[PDB]
Amino acid sequence: LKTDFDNPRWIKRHKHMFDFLDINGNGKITLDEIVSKASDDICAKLEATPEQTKRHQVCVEAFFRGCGMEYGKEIAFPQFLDGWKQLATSELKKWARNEPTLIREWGDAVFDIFDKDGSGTITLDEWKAFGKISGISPSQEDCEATFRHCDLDNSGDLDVDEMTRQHLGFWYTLDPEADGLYGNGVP
Ligand SMILES: O=C(Cc1ccc(O)cc1)Nc1ncc(-c2ccc(O)cc2)nc1Cc1ccccc1
Ligand SMILES: [Ca+2]
Ligand SMILES: [Ca+2]
Ligand SMILES: [Ca+2]
Repeated sequence: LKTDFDNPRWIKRHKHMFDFLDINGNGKITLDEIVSKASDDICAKLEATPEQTKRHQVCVEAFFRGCGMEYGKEIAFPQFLDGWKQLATSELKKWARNEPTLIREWGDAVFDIFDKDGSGTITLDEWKAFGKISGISPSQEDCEATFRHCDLDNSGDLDVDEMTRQHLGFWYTLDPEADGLYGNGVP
């Protein structure tokens, strides 16, 4: 539950994502661009149903409003990153006490989409879909390794807690055990 906001790697990690989501390349991000790239495009790649897609959009809107984003508001990287620092810090207090968080809520919405065979758990077969998120579809070996990093109790399947912990580790805390989650194309 400790952050590493001054690590050049955490800064670069978010700059990479900011640049990617910045559809028109102008160095300013809007909630509009974020919803298009982080919600519409992602749900399409995952073959989410309309209901799952709309739920995911609600979670993305809430999450990024938590970072200071809004429709029509162009925000530069330093302000965007400060939004992330503030949200991570406030959410980590809640996470520590099993209280509701925007990041877990987003995790819930994505988990439902990955959990296709309808089971409440994600198995290795289903985890393949995670590779569709980033631009580099993982090797089979890397798919297994990222699954292993998530599967903390080695049960052979993931629950929402396990997936969310890795997502939070990647984006909030720069958790070394979450490194590699998205492959080498996402630093
Ligand atoms: O990674 C996901 C999907 C997800 C998986 C697990 C989970 O618990 C919650 C969500 N979404 C996501 N989660 C986070 C961010 C993200 C992270 C940092 C940032 O500055 C902006 C967006 N973006 C995205 C979309 C995306 C697009 C392209 C490549 C990777 C991811
Ligand atoms: Ca832009
Ligand atoms: Ca399942
Ligand atoms: Ca498990």
